Amino acid sequence: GLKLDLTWFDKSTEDFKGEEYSKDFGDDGSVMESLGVPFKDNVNNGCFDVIAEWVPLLQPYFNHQIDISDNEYFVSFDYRDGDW
Amino acid sequence: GFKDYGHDYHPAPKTENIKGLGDLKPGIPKTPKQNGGGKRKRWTGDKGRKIAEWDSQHGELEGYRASDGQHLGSFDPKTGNQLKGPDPKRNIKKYL
Ligand SMILES: [Ca+2]
Ligand SMILES: [Ca+2]
Ligand SMILES: [Ca+2]
Ligand SMILES: [Cl-]
Repeated sequence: GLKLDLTWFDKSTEDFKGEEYSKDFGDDGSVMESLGVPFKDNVNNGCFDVIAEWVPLLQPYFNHQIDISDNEYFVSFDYRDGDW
Repeated sequence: GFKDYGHDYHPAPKTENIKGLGDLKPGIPKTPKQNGGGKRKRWTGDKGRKIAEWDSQHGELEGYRASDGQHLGSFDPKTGNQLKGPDPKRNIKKYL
């Protein structure tokens, strides 16, 4: 189903630091709903800047402690059928 | 209603499963969409001299030369095969 693909990069250098996927959310798109990201043309199609007010809404789904002071974070909304 | 949106475009490979292009690493995405807020998933390889970006309408990686942004053509993430040649009109210089 739906997985958030989280990716992050060092602020000074821009070097890649880490990638992590959320667990699958199946066909429940309401996480996107709560970030104000419309389904339209945004599922399977691009990364979005993870802004301050998004951190508390995403932190639950990740092991990585998201530190917007240190790194640039991006999420993308990936969808494949079934367990992937 | 959702999951039809899922099927709207081609889902991107995971970084680990991009075969026959060298070791790859995500790079900060910079190429914007028109009908979205998404910037295109980007990877670099060959120590950052090659850039691949996901084309989710076509289901293919578009490749480019970091030094000047030149298009190298498109590639198939499962095998690394070149699927289309370089198009001299095209480049990403403005989104490096
Ligand atoms: Ca700090
Ligand atoms: Ca990009
Ligand atoms: Ca294309
Ligand atoms: Cl996991």
